Amino acid sequence: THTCDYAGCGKTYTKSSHLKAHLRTHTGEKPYHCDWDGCGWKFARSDELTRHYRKHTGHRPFQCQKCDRAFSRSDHLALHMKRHF
DNA sequence: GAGGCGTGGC
DNA sequence: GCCACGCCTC
Ligand SMILES: [Zn+2]
Ligand SMILES: [Zn+2]
Ligand SMILES: [Zn+2]
Repeated sequence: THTCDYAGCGKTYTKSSHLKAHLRTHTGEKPYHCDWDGCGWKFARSDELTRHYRKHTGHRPFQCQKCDRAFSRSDHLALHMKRHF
């Protein structure tokens, strides 16, 4: 009942604010700008900008508690964990 | 590993 | 509107 009434889009969202995020696919709007010296990258989604900053910093906050390997995202770790059993 | 994106608690 | 879990497809 939160329908994306742009053009012929068939999409509805269970949350007014997810529709707004989705509308950015039709407008190109990227409100989230990388502030890394001389970089210039921008994103439609804040969490995508977060993943980006992890390239720059090489921060990997997700540490496997069973080996040395670390990850930038939790899903990568979860997938890796399973490989341990 | 990486990008896109649906989602729900806050 | 943040943020982040997590799933999908490559
Ligand atoms: Zn749409
Ligand atoms: Zn950057
Ligand atoms: Zn491990």
